[PDB]
Amino acid sequence: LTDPIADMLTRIRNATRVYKESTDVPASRFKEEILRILAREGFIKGYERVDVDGKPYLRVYLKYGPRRQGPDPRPEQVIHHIRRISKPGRRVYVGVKEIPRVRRGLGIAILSTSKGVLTDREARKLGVGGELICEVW
Amino acid sequence: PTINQLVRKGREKVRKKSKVPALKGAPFRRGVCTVVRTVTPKKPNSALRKVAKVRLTSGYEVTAYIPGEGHNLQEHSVVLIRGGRVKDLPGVRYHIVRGVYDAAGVKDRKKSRSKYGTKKPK
Amino acid sequence: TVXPVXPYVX
RNA sequence: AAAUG
RNA sequence: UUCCCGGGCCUUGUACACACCGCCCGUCACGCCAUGGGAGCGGGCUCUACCCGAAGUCGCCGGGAGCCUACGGGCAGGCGCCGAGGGUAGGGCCCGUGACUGGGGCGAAGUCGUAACAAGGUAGCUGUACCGGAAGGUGCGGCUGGAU
RNA sequence: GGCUAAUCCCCCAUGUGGACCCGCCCCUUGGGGUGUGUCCAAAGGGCUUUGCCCGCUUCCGGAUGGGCCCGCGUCCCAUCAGCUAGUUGGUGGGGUAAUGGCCCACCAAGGCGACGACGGGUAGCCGGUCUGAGAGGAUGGCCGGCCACAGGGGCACUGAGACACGGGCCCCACUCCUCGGGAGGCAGCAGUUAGGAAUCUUCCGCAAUGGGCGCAAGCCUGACGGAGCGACGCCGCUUGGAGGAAGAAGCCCUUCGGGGUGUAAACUCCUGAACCCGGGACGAAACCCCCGACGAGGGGACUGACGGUACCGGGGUAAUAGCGCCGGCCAACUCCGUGCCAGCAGCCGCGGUAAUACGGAGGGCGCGAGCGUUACCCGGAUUCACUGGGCGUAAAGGGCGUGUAGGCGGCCUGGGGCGUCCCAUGUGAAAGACCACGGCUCAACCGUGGGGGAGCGUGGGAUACGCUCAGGCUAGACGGUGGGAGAGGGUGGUGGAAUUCCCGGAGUAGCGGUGAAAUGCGCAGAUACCGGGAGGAACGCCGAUGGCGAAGGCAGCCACCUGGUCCACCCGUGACGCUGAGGCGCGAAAGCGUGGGGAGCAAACCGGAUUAGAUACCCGGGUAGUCCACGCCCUAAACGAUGCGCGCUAGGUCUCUGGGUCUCCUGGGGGCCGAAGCUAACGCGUUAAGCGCGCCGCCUGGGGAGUACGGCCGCAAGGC
Ligand SMILES: [Mg+2]
Ligand SMILES: [Mg+2]
Ligand SMILES: [Mg+2]
Ligand SMILES: [Mg+2]
Ligand SMILES: [Mg+2]
Ligand SMILES: [Mg+2]
Ligand SMILES: [Mg+2]
Ligand SMILES: [Mg+2]
Ligand SMILES: [Mg+2]
Ligand SMILES: [Mg+2]
Ligand SMILES: [Mg+2]
Ligand SMILES: [Mg+2]
Ligand SMILES: [Mg+2]
Ligand SMILES: [Mg+2]
Ligand SMILES: [Mg+2]
Ligand SMILES: [Mg+2]
Ligand SMILES: [Mg+2]
Ligand SMILES: [Mg+2]
Ligand SMILES: [Mg+2]
Ligand SMILES: [Mg+2]
Ligand SMILES: [Mg+2]
Ligand SMILES: [Mg+2]
Ligand SMILES: [Mg+2]
Ligand SMILES: [Mg+2]
Ligand SMILES: [Mg+2]
Ligand SMILES: [Mg+2]
Ligand SMILES: [Mg+2]
Ligand SMILES: [Mg+2]
Ligand SMILES: [Mg+2]
Ligand SMILES: [Mg+2]
Ligand SMILES: [Mg+2]
Ligand SMILES: [Mg+2]
Ligand SMILES: [Mg+2]
Ligand SMILES: [Mg+2]
Ligand SMILES: [Mg+2]
Ligand SMILES: [Mg+2]
Ligand SMILES: [Mg+2]
Ligand SMILES: [Mg+2]
Ligand SMILES: [Mg+2]
Ligand SMILES: [Mg+2]
Ligand SMILES: [Mg+2]
Ligand SMILES: [Mg+2]
Ligand SMILES: [Mg+2]
Ligand SMILES: [Mg+2]
Ligand SMILES: [Mg+2]
Ligand SMILES: [Mg+2]
Ligand SMILES: [Mg+2]
Ligand SMILES: [Mg+2]
Ligand SMILES: [Mg+2]
Ligand SMILES: [Mg+2]
Ligand SMILES: [Mg+2]
Ligand SMILES: [Mg+2]
Ligand SMILES: [Mg+2]
Ligand SMILES: [Mg+2]
Ligand SMILES: [Mg+2]
Ligand SMILES: [Mg+2]
Ligand SMILES: [Mg+2]
Ligand SMILES: [Mg+2]
Ligand SMILES: [Mg+2]
Ligand SMILES: [Mg+2]
Ligand SMILES: [Mg+2]
Ligand SMILES: [Mg+2]
Ligand SMILES: [Mg+2]
Ligand SMILES: [Mg+2]
Ligand SMILES: [Mg+2]
Ligand SMILES: [Mg+2]
Ligand SMILES: [Mg+2]
Ligand SMILES: [Mg+2]
Ligand SMILES: [Mg+2]
Ligand SMILES: [Mg+2]
Ligand SMILES: [Mg+2]
Ligand SMILES: [Mg+2]
Ligand SMILES: [Mg+2]
Ligand SMILES: [Mg+2]
Ligand SMILES: [Mg+2]
Ligand SMILES: [Mg+2]
Ligand SMILES: [Mg+2]
Ligand SMILES: [Mg+2]
Ligand SMILES: [Mg+2]
Ligand SMILES: [Mg+2]
Ligand SMILES: [Mg+2]
Ligand SMILES: [Mg+2]
Ligand SMILES: [Mg+2]
Ligand SMILES: [Mg+2]
Ligand SMILES: [Mg+2]
Ligand SMILES: [Mg+2]
Ligand SMILES: [Mg+2]
Ligand SMILES: [Mg+2]
Ligand SMILES: [Mg+2]
Ligand SMILES: [Mg+2]
Ligand SMILES: [Mg+2]
Ligand SMILES: [Mg+2]
Ligand SMILES: [Mg+2]
Ligand SMILES: [Mg+2]
Ligand SMILES: [Mg+2]
Ligand SMILES: [Mg+2]
Ligand SMILES: [Mg+2]
Ligand SMILES: [Mg+2]
Ligand SMILES: [Mg+2]
Ligand SMILES: [Mg+2]
Ligand SMILES: [Mg+2]
Ligand SMILES: [Mg+2]
Ligand SMILES: [Mg+2]
Ligand SMILES: [Mg+2]
Ligand SMILES: [Mg+2]
Ligand SMILES: [Mg+2]
Ligand SMILES: [Mg+2]
Ligand SMILES: [Mg+2]
Ligand SMILES: [Mg+2]
Ligand SMILES: [Mg+2]
Ligand SMILES: [Mg+2]
Ligand SMILES: [Mg+2]
Ligand SMILES: [Mg+2]
Ligand SMILES: [Mg+2]
Ligand SMILES: [Mg+2]
Ligand SMILES: [Mg+2]
Ligand SMILES: [Mg+2]
Ligand SMILES: [Mg+2]
Ligand SMILES: [Mg+2]
Ligand SMILES: [Mg+2]
Ligand SMILES: [Mg+2]
Ligand SMILES: [Mg+2]
Ligand SMILES: [Mg+2]
Ligand SMILES: [Mg+2]
Ligand SMILES: [Mg+2]
Ligand SMILES: [Mg+2]
Ligand SMILES: [Mg+2]
Ligand SMILES: [Mg+2]
Ligand SMILES: [Mg+2]
Ligand SMILES: [Mg+2]
Ligand SMILES: [Mg+2]
Ligand SMILES: [Mg+2]
Ligand SMILES: [Mg+2]
Repeated sequence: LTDPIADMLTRIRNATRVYKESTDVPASRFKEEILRILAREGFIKGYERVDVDGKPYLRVYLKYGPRRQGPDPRPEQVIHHIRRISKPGRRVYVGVKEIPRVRRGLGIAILSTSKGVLTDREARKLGVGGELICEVW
Repeated sequence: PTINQLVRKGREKVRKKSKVPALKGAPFRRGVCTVVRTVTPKKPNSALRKVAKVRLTSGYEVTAYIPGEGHNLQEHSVVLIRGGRVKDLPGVRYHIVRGVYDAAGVKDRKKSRSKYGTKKPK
Repeated sequence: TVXPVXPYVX
């Protein structure tokens, strides 16, 4: 498994599309910091540290919209879209002035900085850039 | 392609093949007719179209079309040509410019006469 | 480029 | 078994 | 109700749709264009070795011998190294061109057959091999992109 | 051959200082400072004249213009893959302003290259310019910056500076002038000529700015400031404006009634481009003169090429319009002529007698001193895809492994701070661009300010992610112990069924074969039958939709050597991993070499039928080959037409092989139908073609063509 971060992102993305209540990913303090923003910005209810067969995981509690009417009752998503930017193949870094605006404010851009894991909103405030981790909406 | 491969091999910029090779850069080019005859075209047309084998100043020889109805062009006539082909006559890739050198304008022409090199009438 | 006798050569 | 327009 | 002519419904194949009186393949004949090969021929560039070698700076000499003096020197003059290029010989790359030759493209109301698309009337296609006016055929193994 | 001056040249002196050698101090590449030895300067001319002005001489610093060196950036071909003897380094020296193999002697044997050396092709490079949503592409003319060249080449002289466009030498080619040769060098400004599709006046002035020399008046300036030609480009302006019929004539259409040009004109009034007449510049105030001081400062004067021009006044004539298109894209429609002719054409396509597509005409559309065409660049082309594509069947997964480089990589704690991020700071000339103001009556053009950014030097800071060093971990990976299934591979051995031939026996008139036949075999005793021999090759039933292998591919049975692999237990190592350009290996059939072998079968080849033919299909023969050993060849519908590893996203059912408590649960294989999702559809779907990350390979319209040339491989066939 080459990229842990994409894995997680995709674990989630995969999970929301059949609407699992939750889904666990292997634990990492950096995976947490990202997950932290994912909940605090309200893309998830939240997460909690767990263990399976003695193995550290981060169970992520998934969030969805109201049931719908019509021939397809399947609800809207909270996370419509979550995809990696920076990758191990091509690392992506932005400077402050280069930090993008996701879906015109409607979504966020997570990025790792020398001042912790932040949002696009958050970085432009603290006045820093960093490895653009991913984009969510 | 992976990003790595792109760093390695990169994208191959497409190149452009001129459709007017004999011109050698230039807009038009002077020449003399060696043969002046008529050629029947390819399907589904039928005609006897007016052409000249023409020897360029680049010491080349191209087959070139003679526009208009009727012409004063003959063997040894000095002529000026321009780009653009005639789809029905394979091998004709250049047009004669009427109203230049021993190439006359089209007698009695009234419509779009700039193209056919005819001076403004009565 | 020699023609039948035309002073033009090409 | 047995061609073509 | 097997066959021949025509028709109905369901199904299957199709490269047909001007709809099977459909499509379509190769040689061979003719015309045109471009390209390869070719005894060679012409040019451009280029590399190696050697011969000769201007001007010119550098170096030696300046004496059987000139001039100057400021003469333990200078200048003329002589030798030398290198040196533009010239010459001889032998190579490398590129371009043009050549009796003839190979297939290719186009042209077309030509000649031969009918290989393929319907089980296309021997399922097709395939790598290879041999053979044949030509499509092609046949052997061995492979594929289904075939059987219904 | 001889005379002579100087700011020309030399010697002695002088020595603030400087140059050099040696010692020492600070420094740190040859930067400063000392000490001793020794070595070096010089030029006078002016006026009004016991003084100031221009010169000269040595040294020190500034300023400006440079030389050299370094980091990073800079086009196409790998069908250019190897390159190098001053080559790479050292020693000593030569040379220069100065470092350096720049040059020399010598010594060592080095230097460069898939991060593309060497070679070939193409190009002067940048500010910028063009296009573009941007990213990017294309381009480098004019103006600014650097370089390079001055007919082709070599050279050095002088000099602060040159190896010097209008300086010098020598060789070459060429042309010129009248026998010894003397001559030239417009890629300065004009002009000629050639070439070409094409590219200007042998103009005007030093008035301005700017340069050289001069104490200064001034002299020179084809830099320049203006003028000339060219719609070449952009920008401004004109050929008029108000009125004028239910509407002239003419022409076009027509349903014969009318419809159109068209308020268009004619005609009316109003204006007044051009042209006349007068006045008429800004650009030009400095140097110079005057007082003071030849300074500060104040006052005088001089000069304008463009130019009698712009511009400002007075008068004042209705005063040029053309080009492209009107089938669709694409705005513009009707008559006639023509009849696949003449012709149009950017693509689809028009023309064969009623053509909105050809040629004319009426009418219409579009732009307008221009409109079109040709050429080229960017665009549309997300059609090289970074932004921003793809590969089951559309072009595209390498026939399959193994692995070098490379790219990429789990969890935790810390050190460094390289990437990364922030801040300060320097740089990023000017012109151009952008915003705002402003000046020519606007505009084009031109001034003045403002906003800057990428990128790089420096200083500081941060530490999540990437990196790196260091410490631990067990989830990846790999081992241990035990156990399994299987046509996995290699060698050898060996068993039966059948075909064939041969011998024997018995037996007789046909057998064979096809659609039907014939050729063939058969009284010389065939076929059919019995017994015995010889020999080669393939292994029936089991047998499956099954199993094994990375692929090719592997099947009677035995033994031996040997690979892959699944399971259980949870023992060991502690990220040891994934992928993988090259490299290496393997690779069905056919084919090739040298020996065997040869029963059945069977390309080629003979014959018999069919047929118009039948170089086929069908029948009777039959050679290679098929078999074995060794060595080659290296192809394929080498296919799942689907590269490999990992994580993640319903299940239902069939089956093969394991472990469990055996209803069933759990691993690893093989199928089927299907959630979500994908897909152009067909179909795919935990055996993905779904969702994602890593790495490799590959595609970029059809044909030409897997052809040619080159190169490598091969005996060849032929492969890449
Ligand atoms: Mg026709
Ligand atoms: Mg036609
Ligand atoms: Mg016209
Ligand atoms: Mg037929
Ligand atoms: Mg025929
Ligand atoms: Mg019937
Ligand atoms: Mg019925
Ligand atoms: Mg049917
Ligand atoms: Mg159908
Ligand atoms: Mg030829
Ligand atoms: Mg040839
Ligand atoms: Mg010799
Ligand atoms: Mg010599
Ligand atoms: Mg002497
Ligand atoms: Mg030489
Ligand atoms: Mg030579
Ligand atoms: Mg010579
Ligand atoms: Mg040639
Ligand atoms: Mg040749
Ligand atoms: Mg066939
Ligand atoms: Mg057929
Ligand atoms: Mg047949
Ligand atoms: Mg057939
Ligand atoms: Mg078929
Ligand atoms: Mg075959
Ligand atoms: Mg045959
Ligand atoms: Mg024959
Ligand atoms: Mg077969
Ligand atoms: Mg089929
Ligand atoms: Mg004297
Ligand atoms: Mg002295
Ligand atoms: Mg040497
Ligand atoms: Mg040295
Ligand atoms: Mg030295
Ligand atoms: Mg050297
Ligand atoms: Mg040596
Ligand atoms: Mg050039
Ligand atoms: Mg150049
Ligand atoms: Mg593009
Ligand atoms: Mg320029
Ligand atoms: Mg320039
Ligand atoms: Mg030169
Ligand atoms: Mg020269
Ligand atoms: Mg010249
Ligand atoms: Mg010269
Ligand atoms: Mg001087
Ligand atoms: Mg000069
Ligand atoms: Mg010179
Ligand atoms: Mg020079
Ligand atoms: Mg000159
Ligand atoms: Mg002259
Ligand atoms: Mg000139
Ligand atoms: Mg001229
Ligand atoms: Mg000419
Ligand atoms: Mg001019
Ligand atoms: Mg002046
Ligand atoms: Mg001046
Ligand atoms: Mg002059
Ligand atoms: Mg003009
Ligand atoms: Mg009017
Ligand atoms: Mg009326
Ligand atoms: Mg009317
Ligand atoms: Mg009328
Ligand atoms: Mg009518
Ligand atoms: Mg009327
Ligand atoms: Mg003035
Ligand atoms: Mg006075
Ligand atoms: Mg006047
Ligand atoms: Mg007036
Ligand atoms: Mg009047
Ligand atoms: Mg008028
Ligand atoms: Mg137009
Ligand atoms: Mg248009
Ligand atoms: Mg229209
Ligand atoms: Mg006619
Ligand atoms: Mg037309
Ligand atoms: Mg008709
Ligand atoms: Mg008509
Ligand atoms: Mg018309
Ligand atoms: Mg048209
Ligand atoms: Mg205009
Ligand atoms: Mg284009
Ligand atoms: Mg674009
Ligand atoms: Mg992409
Ligand atoms: Mg595509
Ligand atoms: Mg393939
Ligand atoms: Mg291969
Ligand atoms: Mg590695
Ligand atoms: Mg790494
Ligand atoms: Mg990592
Ligand atoms: Mg750092
Ligand atoms: Mg600037
Ligand atoms: Mg204004
Ligand atoms: Mg400005
Ligand atoms: Mg460690
Ligand atoms: Mg074991
Ligand atoms: Mg036999
Ligand atoms: Mg017997
Ligand atoms: Mg085994
Ligand atoms: Mg353990
Ligand atoms: Mg341990
Ligand atoms: Mg591997
Ligand atoms: Mg093989
Ligand atoms: Mg074989
Ligand atoms: Mg053979
Ligand atoms: Mg053999
Ligand atoms: Mg043999
Ligand atoms: Mg026969
Ligand atoms: Mg036969
Ligand atoms: Mg037979
Ligand atoms: Mg036989
Ligand atoms: Mg045989
Ligand atoms: Mg298969
Ligand atoms: Mg295909
Ligand atoms: Mg592979
Ligand atoms: Mg494959
Ligand atoms: Mg298997
Ligand atoms: Mg399964
Ligand atoms: Mg199973
Ligand atoms: Mg399915
Ligand atoms: Mg569905
Ligand atoms: Mg499943
Ligand atoms: Mg399934
Ligand atoms: Mg697909
Ligand atoms: Mg393309
Ligand atoms: Mg093509
Ligand atoms: Mg092509
Ligand atoms: Mg081939
Ligand atoms: Mg080949
Ligand atoms: Mg070849
Ligand atoms: Mg052979
Ligand atoms: Mg062969
Ligand atoms: Mg291949």
